[PDB]
Amino acid sequence: MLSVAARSGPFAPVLSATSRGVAGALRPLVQATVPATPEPPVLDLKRPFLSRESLSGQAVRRPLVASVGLNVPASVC
Amino acid sequence: SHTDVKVPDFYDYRRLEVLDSTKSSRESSEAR
Amino acid sequence: QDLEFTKLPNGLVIASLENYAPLSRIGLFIKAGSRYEDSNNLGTTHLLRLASSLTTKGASSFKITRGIEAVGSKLSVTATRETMAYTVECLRGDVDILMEFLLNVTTAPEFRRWEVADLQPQLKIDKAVAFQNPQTHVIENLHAAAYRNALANPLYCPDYRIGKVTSEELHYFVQNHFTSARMALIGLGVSHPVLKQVAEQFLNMRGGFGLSGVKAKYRGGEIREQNGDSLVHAALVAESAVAGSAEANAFSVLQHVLGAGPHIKRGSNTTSHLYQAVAKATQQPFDVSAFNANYSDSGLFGIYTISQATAAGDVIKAAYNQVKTIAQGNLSNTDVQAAKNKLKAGYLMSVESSERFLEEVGSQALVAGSYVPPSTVLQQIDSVANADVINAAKKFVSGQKSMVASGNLGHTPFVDEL
Amino acid sequence: MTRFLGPRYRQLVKNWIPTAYTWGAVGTLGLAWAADWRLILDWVP
Amino acid sequence: SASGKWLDGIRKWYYNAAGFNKLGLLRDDTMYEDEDVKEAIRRLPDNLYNDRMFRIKRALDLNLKHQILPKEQWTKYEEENFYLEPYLKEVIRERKEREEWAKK
Amino acid sequence: TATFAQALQFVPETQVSLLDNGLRVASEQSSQPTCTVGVWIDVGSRFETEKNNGAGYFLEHLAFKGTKNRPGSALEKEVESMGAHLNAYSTREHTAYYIKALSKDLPKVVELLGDIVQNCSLEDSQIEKERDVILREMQENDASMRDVVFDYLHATAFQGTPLAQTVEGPSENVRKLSRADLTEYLSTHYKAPRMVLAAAGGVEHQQLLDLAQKHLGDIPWTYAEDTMPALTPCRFTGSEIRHRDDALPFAHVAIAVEGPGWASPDNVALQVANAIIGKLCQSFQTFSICYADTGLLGAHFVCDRMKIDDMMFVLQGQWMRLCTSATESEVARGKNILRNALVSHLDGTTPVCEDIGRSLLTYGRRIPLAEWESRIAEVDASVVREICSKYIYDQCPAVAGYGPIEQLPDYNRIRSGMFWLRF
Ligand SMILES: CCCCCCCCCCCCCCCCCC(=O)OC[C@H](COP(=O)([O-])OCC(O)COP(=O)([O-])OC[C@@H](COC(=O)CCCCCCCCCCCCCCCCC)OC(=O)CCCCCCCCCCCCCCCCC)OC(=O)CCCCCCCCCCCCCCCCC
Ligand SMILES: CCCCCCCCCCCCCCCCCC(=O)OC[C@H](COP(=O)([O-])OCC[N+](C)(C)C)OC(=O)CCCCCCCCCCCCCCCCC
Repeated sequence: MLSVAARSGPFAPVLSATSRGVAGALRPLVQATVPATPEPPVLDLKRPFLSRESLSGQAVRRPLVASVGLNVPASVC
Repeated sequence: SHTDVKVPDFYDYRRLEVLDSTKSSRESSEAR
Repeated sequence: QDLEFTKLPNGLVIASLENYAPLSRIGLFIKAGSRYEDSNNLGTTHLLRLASSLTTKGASSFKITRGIEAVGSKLSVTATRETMAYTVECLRGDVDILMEFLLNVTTAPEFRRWEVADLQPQLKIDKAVAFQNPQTHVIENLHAAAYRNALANPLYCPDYRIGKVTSEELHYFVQNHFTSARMALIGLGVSHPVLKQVAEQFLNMRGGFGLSGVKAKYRGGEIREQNGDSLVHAALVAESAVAGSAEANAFSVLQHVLGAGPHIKRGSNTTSHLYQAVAKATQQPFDVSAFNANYSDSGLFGIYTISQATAAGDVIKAAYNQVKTIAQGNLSNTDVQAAKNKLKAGYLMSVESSERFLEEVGSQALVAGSYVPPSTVLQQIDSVANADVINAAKKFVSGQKSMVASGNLGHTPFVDEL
Repeated sequence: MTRFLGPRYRQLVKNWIPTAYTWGAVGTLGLAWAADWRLILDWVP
Repeated sequence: SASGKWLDGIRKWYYNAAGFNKLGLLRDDTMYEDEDVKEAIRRLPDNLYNDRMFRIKRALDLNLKHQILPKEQWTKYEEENFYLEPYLKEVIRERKEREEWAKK
Repeated sequence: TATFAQALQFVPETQVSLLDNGLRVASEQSSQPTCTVGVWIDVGSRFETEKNNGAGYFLEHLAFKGTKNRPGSALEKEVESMGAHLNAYSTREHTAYYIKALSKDLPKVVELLGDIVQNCSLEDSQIEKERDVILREMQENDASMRDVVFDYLHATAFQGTPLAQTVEGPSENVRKLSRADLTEYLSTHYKAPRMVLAAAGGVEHQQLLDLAQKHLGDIPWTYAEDTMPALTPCRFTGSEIRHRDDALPFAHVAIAVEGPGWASPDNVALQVANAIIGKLCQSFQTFSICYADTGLLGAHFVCDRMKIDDMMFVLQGQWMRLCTSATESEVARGKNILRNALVSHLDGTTPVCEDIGRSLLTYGRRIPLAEWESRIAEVDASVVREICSKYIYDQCPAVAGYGPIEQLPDYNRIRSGMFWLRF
């Protein structure tokens, strides 16, 4: 009892991972069709902060407030 | 679930050439 | 007719067994896996197991694919956190060329930029089909909660890393971990002389040991994932014992006393203590069972539950209390004997088929100097006492817990209040 | 070309020969019937 | 033997007569993009791809303006780079292999 | 060293015997500490009428729930105290109960196995509990889409014939079936000459035969009054069933023609063809489903809703290709794939036991791997061309679709795809 399968019983198929390579002669069980997750909104890239003068004041000192307006951009404290 | 499935009967429309059953299936197909 | 272990000057282990079967099976086993990654190159091994048909210095991708198809054979790859295995199946007389393919896949891969970059988007898909069964992602979280560094690393690639695993990382990992002293070659349906002819091609490969890694450090973690699902999944464990230990046998017998899984189709599991305990705490559908893992330098034991969202707190508690009564020494000869019966029989059934038999032998070959026949295993099982089982239960009850839960957690308890 | 010399192409051509000569028969008889070509039609009983 | 120097002489003559060097272009820039050539271009690393694109745009602009580069900036025959040849040879090998499989 | 075919000669024989009541006992001995033993029964849904459609599934639910000699959970506790496993299943045409155990336990195993098939305690309380369970199990959409489309296919193909009906049956029936129906079903169908006792593993044949006479020899054999129900003969109809639901993510589709059945030789060649055929869509398969006198031969796939038409085109084109233009090189590959499948399946005692039982019901005899190899070796491209033409070319198919299936081609368009104008 030194393989995962001989030891773990019904938890072996979650304690082990496999990929059967180029297609074989028999047909496997649990074929698993794939409805993948939708893409999030696309955004502009982030700027770095590679100086103390640019990081100065970024650390948080107080909890946040959430805001929105009918003719103003939505904002966060 | 699905298991209650059943096609409704088509008796009125089917050909007599298969109702007069004294001939193997595929040979009938050929005649039709 | 019997197995024959042997070790070459390189340190490579080889073993074989000429069962007169029409289908020959050959496995190459390696000490590698996700535990040897670190935070800077996570996901490498996942792509590595998927890349097992890209081009090599010895044969084109087209050649590998079509040539394996043309004889009807298969080349699988299987991993764990600690080991990887490449396995080949073929009819009698097909060996030689397939062995060339095995050699080139493991000792001389090319990781051409464009083929790797075309292979990336399949990580997402593979992980998705894996994560359809809910058990997998819960167990993944359990390892993250349970350990600080090594056994914590995930089997499937992190999402932020998909599309950004590079060829250089693959080359580095293979060069530093696919080494001859980390390897064994096992053959069923094959005469030792023939397997020697095969192993002969491996004589000039990378020698010695590699990078040894770090020891796993325990965490008393807790991870909660909130979804809308009406069913909640939970796992609660502690640290138990190392692989191949007498204490691990004690823990196994304990698992089978509590209940390891069903035996009758549509049954009530009247023999199972956990199931019967829980059945009196809830009246809607549940599932419960006991959990064991063991590693090279650690192990986990605990309970696993599935219940309705509003019932979770009652279920998880009802299960836990059961274990406690064994720790206090409410345990019976009859239960213990029945558990050992379940365990011996389940073990012998697990190795009827050549596929699993090959796996088991290959696992032993990487860690021991000689093959242990099943009779010896059965005796070792026979040698566990009641006091060992009770001590194991006390270890679980006393030690620091780790917990994971997933679902609608409005009534799940927190690890601190169990 | 030089590509299409080999076993598969020989087998594949043999597969289609009969259909080829049947379409040939169709075309020949049709041409003759359409142009009242006496050279062929005088032999039809 | 001398024959090498002689053949290289005529080859240099033909190269200066062709005149794509007057536009600042390399030989591998001037290929027609058939299927294999497009696949070889797909395989290039980023730096080579970007250099190629700019060189080609620059030649097109000059041709628009019926002009050429200063002589000082012409591509010289003895220090040119056949950057695309290797990739193309691999593409062609792959296609040949597949063909050869298809006749069995 | 041997050849594949020569290794096929070392596989041991299957011994077969008869009791006086006509029950046949079959075994294959493989010198192991573990064994599988079961009873296979020549009964299934295609012998039920609309009045009791669903009886066998009901009986399967309360098979292991108690016998007179072992009331209630005593049977379950005795199975679990040996460390053994117990399983059952039910099909359009067969039924089976088997046990996995240690070879040491054969006398008890057979005993239990005989106690189960002769002495189930059909108690009213347990019947009502199973009724509630099955109704609950039918209420919610607890079926996979694959099962749905295959049930729809059988319904359209074999309409007006017993094979159209499902194993579970309608819900209207489970809320209305009685103990009288269950006991009549058993008395009429569970007769010795329809049963097989099969064993694989570390089992000796003569010991099994002694135990069979001791524990199974009192099963009756006299079919009475020809009480067996009269039923409709087989017919296959070219037809379609379409269930549209544009909210499901993906479209499922199945298309068959009629296959020849268990007995015919042609099956081998067909399998080769299948292996040759099996991108556009996520998932695809080919299949052959055999019965006594008929069968289904076809394919199943899942697609995005905008790619159903192309996929149908590709599939039917491959069919026409095989019928008209096959070649030797691909056929060889298919034969090798088929060899590998046959030898891969028979690994471990359970599949082997199962093969013994199914074989003795369908064929009357165990067919050894050597005979299968000899049958495979005879196929060639000419045989494939001939037989594919004999079953596929210019035939009317049965079609089933479930999902967003607006783009599934019209039936005339599908029928016209079964032949080529250039041939
Ligand atoms: C005018 C009044 C107008 C108003 C009227 C109002 C009312 C109208 C109402 C009705 C409206 C109807 C609308 C149209 C519906 C169309 C439906 C449709 O397309 O369905 C698609 C239908 C559905 O299948 P699918 O799902 O698409 O699957 C596709 C698969 O590939 C399926 O594969 P497959 O193998 O099953 O089928 C493929 C194959 C199936 O067909 C065949 O294999 C053969 C079919 C029978 C034989 C026809 C042979 C014709 C050969 C050319 C003429 C020479 C004849 C001999 C005499 C030689 C003289 C030298 O067909 C083809 O590949 C297409 C071409 C076939 C002919 C080959 C020749 C091509 C060149 C044509 C021009 C030649 C000019 C020079 C001639 C020589 C010099 C004079 O599939 C088709 O592909 C159908 C093909 C239809 C072909 C029609 C050909 C007509 C033209 C003939 C020649 C005319 C010129 C003659 C000149 C004089 C010399 C004789
Ligand atoms: C250049 C001038 C001279 C040209 C002479 C032409 C010679 C050849 C003539 C051939 C005529 C017959 C061809 C039939 C082909 C059928 C193919 C097909 O798909 O059939 C099944 C199809 C579909 O049938 P189906 O769908 O019911 O089932 C078919 C399925 N199988 C094949 C398995 C049975 O039938 C048709 O709808 C075909 C209609 C064909 C209409 C042709 C009209 C005649 C036009 C030519 C004659 C006039 C020439 C005038 C010349 C004058 C010169 C001065």
